[PDB]
Amino acid sequence: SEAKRLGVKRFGGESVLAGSIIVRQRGTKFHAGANVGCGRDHTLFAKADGKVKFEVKGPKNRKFISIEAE
Amino acid sequence: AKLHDYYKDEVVKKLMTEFNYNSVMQVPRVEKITLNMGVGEAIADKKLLDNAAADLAAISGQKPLITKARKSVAGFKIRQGYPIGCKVTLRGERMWEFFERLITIAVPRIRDFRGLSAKSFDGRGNYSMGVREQIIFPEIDYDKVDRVRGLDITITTTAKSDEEGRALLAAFDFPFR
Amino acid sequence: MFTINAEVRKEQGKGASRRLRAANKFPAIIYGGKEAPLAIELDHDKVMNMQAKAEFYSEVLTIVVDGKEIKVKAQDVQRHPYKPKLQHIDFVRA
Amino acid sequence: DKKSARIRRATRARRKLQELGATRLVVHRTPRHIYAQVIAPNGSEVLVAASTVEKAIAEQLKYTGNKDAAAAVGKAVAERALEKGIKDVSFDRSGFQYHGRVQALADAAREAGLQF
RNA sequence: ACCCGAUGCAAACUGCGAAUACCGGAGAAUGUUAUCACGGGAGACACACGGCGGGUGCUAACGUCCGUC
RNA sequence: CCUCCUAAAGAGUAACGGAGGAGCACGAAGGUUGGCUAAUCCUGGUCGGACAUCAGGAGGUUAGUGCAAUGGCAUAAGCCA
RNA sequence: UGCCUGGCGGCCGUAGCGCGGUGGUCCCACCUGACCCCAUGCCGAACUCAGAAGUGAAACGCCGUAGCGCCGAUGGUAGUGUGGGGUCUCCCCAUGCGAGAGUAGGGAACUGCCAGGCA
Repeated sequence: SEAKRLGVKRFGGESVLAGSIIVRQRGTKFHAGANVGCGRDHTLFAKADGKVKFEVKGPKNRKFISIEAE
Repeated sequence: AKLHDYYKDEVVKKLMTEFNYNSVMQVPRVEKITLNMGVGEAIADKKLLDNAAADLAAISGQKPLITKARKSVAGFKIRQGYPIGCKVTLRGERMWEFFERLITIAVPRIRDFRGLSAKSFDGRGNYSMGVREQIIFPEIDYDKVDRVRGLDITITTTAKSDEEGRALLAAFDFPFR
Repeated sequence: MFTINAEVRKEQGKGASRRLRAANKFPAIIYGGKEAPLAIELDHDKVMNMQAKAEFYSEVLTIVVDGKEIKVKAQDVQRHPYKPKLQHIDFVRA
Repeated sequence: DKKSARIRRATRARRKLQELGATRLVVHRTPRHIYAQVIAPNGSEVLVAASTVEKAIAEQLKYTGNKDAAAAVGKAVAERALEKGIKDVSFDRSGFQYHGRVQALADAAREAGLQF
């Protein structure tokens, strides 16, 4: 079977445009933060233009990916 | 709430004397009466369970709730989602009247009455029964009964301990063990 | 009670520990309290000689370095899997 | 329980509306008193607030918690908000059913002049 | 059986977890732009050996093949 | 065609390498609004044998999540209306 | 401004579990009846309508309790990038990066806004 595409495409500190795919995942390893969508395949994309940011939020220590506008 | 005044008059007072409590509500109360009729052998047909539910509704003032199998197992040949048990969910004013009627007339008419089983406690003040021959109630006639069911009343009580549960049972008659 | 004499450490890293082990010594540490812990060297010969008794982990040992005597206690010792050579010792000021 | 149940019920809507970063209006109920306040997107700041506890609203209320009291709280918050210039903030029920004093507050706020 | 203290191990176990490598942002120095795109012309299209991290085998094997130099 | 490693913490990466499944189905098993949240053990009892529905405590997702498996799901993506 | 109570955020166990004490000034909670706004796949169960009649019992605010969870060093080791060496199956050397595991120590939170009561 051909290997699927996983991992993070855009990492922290990277400037991205609207609609840019950040991370491809099967489940939800990371959760959308600010200005980040979530497709049917649990794919995170940036709804605006700005820098990527990774953080931890929530009582269960869940990883969150957000976009900060410049 | 017919028995509510009588309870507040006698039970609260005498429990206060016995337990030197501070506040009025510290005395154990009645949370609910779990009129649950677990036939267990309902696999034969649904009509037996329907008749049990009808009898429960006639005894109470509301339609009973039907409980299905919690999970599917092979040893007990029980599947998942199969309606098996029936219960009555009473929480209001009819509870006092029903309990008064029971403690008045349903207690003496027990075959081979050798005392209620006082050693059945969950561990914090819940008292359960496992008796049979539910024909004690005269509200049901012999012309509408096909077998003998079982009464497994398990009183949900605010008692904080087995000692408090025993004290409340003694307060509500409970002749002996 | 035992007088333990050593040299003040000046190099931090695994190189110093390897050099001491080659030279028949080994590193140790003295901590306990809010004061800055001090890294120290131990001479295998004398330290093993004094530790041959069962009082090493029982009585309060004395480090006399640069003419200064300080009381310490032994908590745990790192022992080599098979080689009979001491590796590292932790000391608590008590 | 009750408080944990209410918090877990409300958190979904609260966070979902927080994703939009929109100023909200929240109402808290209690058989004795009713509270209402406007919350900015940050969550650490408020714009307007009104409660049944204060005499300014309890003077003309026979009982602190009632339908008339809820209506008075709603109209008072709607006023304070329109003088402040909230400009059509959203509303949150804080995990409370929309068939009682919450509905009364919402109706009063909508009818006072707000377009939310 | 249940079952407390764990020992002996796990490529198809990880409540912990590196070093490297890849990714993006800022900066001096340095390199004959050493970087990218288009167009013309290709050649090759059975590689060998050695170092390192590996798979499997009979804890022999140039066994039986991979990623990097 | 899909899942585990293989596969050396980005992606990709071979071997008569070894492990399993599928050719679907659903007009609900989808959308919306609201409500709810398990496996197991113990305590109690007549069929109950040690493990039938039932009352409670611990447990806090080891359940469930249609497909074999992997990763996710409390906001539940699970259940009812 | 000092104490007490409720709501809304940051922080996501130094914020946790168990034990004791304390709380009705205000507020919060227990709960009365419900044909009235409400609805039960049955239930005033949830939610909603009429309190001070009593209380802080259960829940919850605060203080202690280091039994316990958790955070957590310094130091040593493992491990590894570049070069070299050997008995090159594996290990050692100069240099750089070097932590979980165990201890020292910390640990019964803190912070921003609004609202009510006692001062």
